[PDB]
Amino acid sequence: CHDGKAHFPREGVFVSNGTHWFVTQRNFYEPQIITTDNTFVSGNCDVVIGIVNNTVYDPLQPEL
Amino acid sequence: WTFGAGPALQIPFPMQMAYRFNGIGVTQNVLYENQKLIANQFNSAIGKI
Ligand SMILES: *[C@@H]1O[C@H](CO)[C@@H](O)[C@H](O)[C@H]1NC(C)=O
Ligand SMILES: *[C@@H]1O[C@H](CO)[C@@H](O)[C@H](O)[C@H]1NC(C)=O
Ligand SMILES: *[C@@H]1O[C@H](CO)[C@@H](O)[C@H](O)[C@H]1NC(C)=O
Repeated sequence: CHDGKAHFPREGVFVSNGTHWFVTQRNFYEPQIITTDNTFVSGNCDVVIGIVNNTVYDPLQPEL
Repeated sequence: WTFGAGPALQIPFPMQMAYRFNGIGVTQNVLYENQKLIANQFNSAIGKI
Protein backbone atom coordinates (compact mmCIF):
# COMPACT_ATOMS: atom_id res chain seq x y z
CA CYS A 1 0.00 0.00 0.00
CA HIS A 2 1.17 3.47 -0.86
CA ASP A 3 -0.61 6.82 -0.73
CA GLY A 4 -4.00 5.09 -0.63
CA LYS A 5 -3.26 3.02 -3.76
CA ALA A 6 -2.70 -0.73 -4.20
CA HIS A 7 0.66 -1.63 -5.76
CA PHE A 8 1.24 -5.11 -7.20
CA PRO A 9 4.59 -6.60 -8.38
CA ARG A 10 5.13 -6.86 -12.12
CA GLU A 11 6.95 -10.11 -11.47
CA GLY A 12 8.08 -11.98 -8.38
CA VAL A 13 6.69 -11.60 -4.87
CA PHE A 14 6.92 -9.21 -1.93
CA VAL A 15 8.95 -10.50 0.99
CA SER A 16 9.97 -9.20 4.40
CA ASN A 17 13.24 -9.93 6.24
CA GLY A 18 11.62 -8.72 9.51
CA THR A 19 12.23 -4.99 9.11
CA HIS A 20 12.15 -4.13 5.41
CA TRP A 21 10.10 -5.18 2.40
CA PHE A 22 11.67 -6.26 -0.90
CA VAL A 23 10.54 -7.67 -4.23
CA THR A 24 12.20 -10.83 -5.52
CA GLN A 25 11.83 -13.43 -8.26
CA ARG A 26 10.04 -16.64 -7.26
CA ASN A 27 12.64 -19.27 -8.20
CA PHE A 28 15.72 -17.69 -6.63
CA TYR A 29 16.11 -15.36 -3.67
CA GLU A 30 17.57 -12.08 -4.92
CA PRO A 31 15.86 -9.10 -3.22
CA GLN A 32 15.60 -5.57 -4.60
CA ILE A 33 14.04 -2.31 -3.41
CA ILE A 34 10.36 -1.89 -4.26
CA THR A 35 10.01 0.91 -6.78
CA THR A 36 7.53 2.29 -9.29
CA ASP A 37 9.57 0.52 -11.97
CA ASN A 38 8.83 -2.98 -10.66
CA THR A 39 5.21 -2.55 -9.58
CA PHE A 40 1.93 -1.50 -11.16
CA VAL A 41 -1.10 0.20 -9.68
CA SER A 42 -4.63 -1.15 -9.79
CA GLY A 43 -7.48 -0.25 -7.44
CA ASN A 44 -7.25 1.40 -4.04
CA CYS A 45 -5.67 0.30 -0.73
CA ASP A 46 -9.07 -0.75 0.66
CA VAL A 47 -10.00 -3.49 -1.82
CA VAL A 48 -7.15 -5.96 -1.27
CA ILE A 49 -7.23 -8.37 1.67
CA GLY A 50 -3.95 -8.75 3.55
CA ILE A 51 -2.49 -5.54 2.11
CA VAL A 52 0.27 -3.88 4.16
CA ASN A 53 1.62 -0.29 4.53
CA ASN A 54 4.96 0.72 2.95
CA THR A 55 6.65 3.38 0.81
CA VAL A 56 7.34 2.80 -2.87
CA TYR A 57 10.46 4.48 -4.21
CA ASP A 58 10.17 6.95 -7.09
CA PRO A 59 13.51 7.18 -9.00
CA LEU A 60 12.57 10.44 -10.75
CA GLN A 61 11.95 12.64 -7.71
CA PRO A 62 15.61 12.69 -6.38
CA GLU A 63 16.56 14.55 -9.57
CA LEU A 64 13.69 17.09 -9.23
CA TRP B 1 3.32 -27.06 -8.13
CA THR B 2 6.78 -26.70 -6.63
CA PHE B 3 6.73 -30.03 -4.78
CA GLY B 4 6.45 -31.79 -8.13
CA ALA B 5 9.85 -30.43 -9.18
CA GLY B 6 11.98 -30.30 -6.03
CA PRO B 7 11.33 -29.58 -2.31
CA ALA B 8 7.91 -28.44 -1.12
CA LEU B 9 7.67 -24.68 -0.65
CA GLN B 10 4.88 -23.23 1.48
CA ILE B 11 2.69 -20.52 -0.06
CA PRO B 12 -0.62 -18.77 0.87
CA PHE B 13 -3.42 -20.26 -1.21
CA PRO B 14 -4.65 -16.83 -2.55
CA MET B 15 -1.13 -16.28 -3.89
CA GLN B 16 -1.10 -19.72 -5.46
CA MET B 17 -4.22 -18.74 -7.36
CA ALA B 18 -2.66 -15.42 -8.35
CA TYR B 19 0.12 -17.32 -10.11
CA ARG B 20 -2.40 -19.56 -11.83
CA PHE B 21 -4.36 -16.53 -13.06
CA ASN B 22 -1.24 -14.93 -14.53
CA GLY B 23 -0.58 -18.25 -16.26
CA ILE B 24 -3.78 -17.85 -18.30
CA GLY B 25 -3.16 -14.24 -19.29
CA VAL B 26 -5.29 -12.58 -16.60
CA THR B 27 -3.63 -9.91 -14.47
CA GLN B 28 -3.37 -11.03 -10.84
CA ASN B 29 -5.19 -8.00 -9.47
CA VAL B 30 -8.37 -9.54 -10.86
CA LEU B 31 -8.15 -12.32 -8.29
CA TYR B 32 -7.59 -10.08 -5.31
CA GLU B 33 -10.39 -7.65 -6.16
CA ASN B 34 -12.72 -10.59 -6.77
CA GLN B 35 -11.36 -13.09 -4.23
CA LYS B 36 -14.74 -13.54 -2.55
CA LEU B 37 -16.56 -14.07 -5.85
CA ILE B 38 -13.98 -16.58 -7.00
CA ALA B 39 -14.03 -18.53 -3.75
CA ASN B 40 -17.83 -18.61 -3.85
CA GLN B 41 -17.98 -19.87 -7.44
CA PHE B 42 -15.42 -22.54 -6.55
CA ASN B 43 -17.40 -23.72 -3.53
CA SER B 44 -20.53 -24.03 -5.65
CA ALA B 45 -18.78 -25.93 -8.45
CA ILE B 46 -17.32 -28.45 -6.01
CA GLY B 47 -20.61 -28.91 -4.16
CA LYS B 48 -22.34 -29.90 -7.41
CA ILE B 49 -19.92 -32.75 -8.16
C1 LIG C 1 16.75 -6.29 6.30
O1 LIG C 1 17.58 -5.77 5.24
C2 LIG C 1 18.08 -4.43 5.52
C3 LIG C 1 18.89 -3.98 4.32
O2 LIG C 1 19.99 -4.85 4.06
C4 LIG C 1 18.93 -4.43 6.81
O3 LIG C 1 19.35 -3.10 7.12
C5 LIG C 1 18.06 -4.95 7.98
O4 LIG C 1 18.84 -5.01 9.18
C6 LIG C 1 17.56 -6.37 7.64
N1 LIG C 1 16.65 -6.83 8.70
C7 LIG C 1 16.86 -7.98 9.34
C8 LIG C 1 15.92 -8.42 10.42
O5 LIG C 1 17.83 -8.69 9.04
C1 LIG D 1 -4.35 -15.55 8.58
O1 LIG D 1 -4.85 -16.65 9.36
C2 LIG D 1 -5.08 -16.32 10.77
C3 LIG D 1 -5.56 -17.58 11.47
O2 LIG D 1 -4.48 -18.48 11.70
C4 LIG D 1 -6.12 -15.18 10.86
O3 LIG D 1 -6.32 -14.81 12.22
C5 LIG D 1 -5.60 -13.96 10.07
O4 LIG D 1 -6.56 -12.90 10.13
C6 LIG D 1 -5.38 -14.37 8.61
N1 LIG D 1 -4.81 -13.24 7.85
C7 LIG D 1 -5.16 -13.01 6.58
C8 LIG D 1 -4.57 -11.85 5.84
O5 LIG D 1 -5.98 -13.75 6.02
C1 LIG E 1 -2.15 2.11 6.65
O1 LIG E 1 -2.06 3.40 7.30
C2 LIG E 1 -3.34 4.10 7.34
C3 LIG E 1 -3.12 5.47 7.94
O2 LIG E 1 -2.46 6.33 7.01
C4 LIG E 1 -4.37 3.26 8.13
O3 LIG E 1 -5.63 3.92 8.16
C5 LIG E 1 -4.53 1.89 7.43
O4 LIG E 1 -5.46 1.08 8.15
C6 LIG E 1 -3.17 1.18 7.39
N1 LIG E 1 -3.30 -0.05 6.60
C7 LIG E 1 -2.62 -1.14 6.92
C8 LIG E 1 -2.78 -2.38 6.09
O5 LIG E 1 -1.86 -1.14 7.89
